[PDB]
Amino acid sequence: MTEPLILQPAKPADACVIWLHGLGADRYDFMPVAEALQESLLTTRFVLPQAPTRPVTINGGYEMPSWYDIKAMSPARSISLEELEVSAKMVTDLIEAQKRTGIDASRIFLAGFSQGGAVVFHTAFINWQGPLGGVIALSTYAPTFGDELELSASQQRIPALCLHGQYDDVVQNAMGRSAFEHLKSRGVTVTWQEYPMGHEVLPQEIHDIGAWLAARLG
Amino acid sequence: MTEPLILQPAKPADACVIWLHGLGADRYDFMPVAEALQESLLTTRFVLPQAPTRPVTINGGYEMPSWYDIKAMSPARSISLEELEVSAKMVTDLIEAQKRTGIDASRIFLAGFSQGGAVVFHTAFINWQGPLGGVIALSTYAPTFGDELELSASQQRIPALCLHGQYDDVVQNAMGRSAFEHLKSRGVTVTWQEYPMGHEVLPQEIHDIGAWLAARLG
Repeated sequence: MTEPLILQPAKPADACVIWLHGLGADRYDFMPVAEALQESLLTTRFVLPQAPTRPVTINGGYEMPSWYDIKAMSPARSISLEELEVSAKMVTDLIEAQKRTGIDASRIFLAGFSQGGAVVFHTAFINWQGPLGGVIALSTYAPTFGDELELSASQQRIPALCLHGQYDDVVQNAMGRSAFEHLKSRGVTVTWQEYPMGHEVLPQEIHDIGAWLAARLG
Repeated sequence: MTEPLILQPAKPADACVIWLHGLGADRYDFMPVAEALQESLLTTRFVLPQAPTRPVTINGGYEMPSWYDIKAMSPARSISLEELEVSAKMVTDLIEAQKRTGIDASRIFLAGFSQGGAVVFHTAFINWQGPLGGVIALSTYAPTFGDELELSASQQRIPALCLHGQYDDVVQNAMGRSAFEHLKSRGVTVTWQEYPMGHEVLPQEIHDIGAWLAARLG
């Protein structure tokens, strides 16, 4: 277990964002975004966990930072659900450990790009029972959502910001959109943003995220 | 061993465009495009072969039309040089049958989308040592172009048109660009056109292709 990166804000922390990378990245991959975001969120800590290094099946059993195994790309987007649940669990433990440092749970946010965003949806809307600040889900989807999903009263109260590129060929706009609807249909306060891009992050995307968090902190 | 789709032109054919589809698709994939172009190229025949049905490893051994095996994606890609060469070998066969039909090698063009393009690159610039009209590469790259790449006098004389999407997340824009650059350094007349799009084909791009061809046969 590689330890999460923790990036001190400018003033003392009274808020946190836990931010998970996608397949093959590491804890550094979203440092530049975190730091950019900390130019205006003055009291928000950014925690950047790293996924366990494990065989990835579409990559030939190549061992890399992975939240869960992907086994085929198509047709079936088939994944390891057990591993996914072990990660959702590790993230839950991260939320608890941030609370112990004195950050209030209404001011902890979970964020996730691609593979990472799949784990954030499961942790928030399947596992978590407390207050939470927000889910930000970048170029992602929720392979463990479906028509049987029911939210507790507490889970409905977690707002969610959902972002995607129009031209994503690895997680289709449609999948990103399905996860959003799933919660929209069910009462969750949830925003959708699309940008003209692929499976990546834009500056304007970061700006928007910065605006939504600050609105949630204020 | 499924047979090609041959669309015959409005006038006696004196040219030929062999178009190979992408992974998982069939010989009907580009039939609409070929028909669009024929309304412009009035003497130009389109023969659309189909990739044989094989296991694809990265798709879980799911059997689907496939020009060669993709065994991994990242960080080192892995494919089947063997099946690539029997696909290459079978394009060259579609060519010397068009020749026998009574078409001249100088107005036979090869065209490829994605996995098809990597097969057309290998046949034009590695196997074929004769006259050829030209290669059209769409959203693709050249797994078999490396530093040791060396063209012959006749291969250098084949023109190419390389087209790609800015936000392609399946075959990185850079992978398509690198094929263009290996061909350019080696004396080949290549043209590169980029589009605001993912892994797909646009109307403009299909308009750009028809124009290119009308110049090649003009």
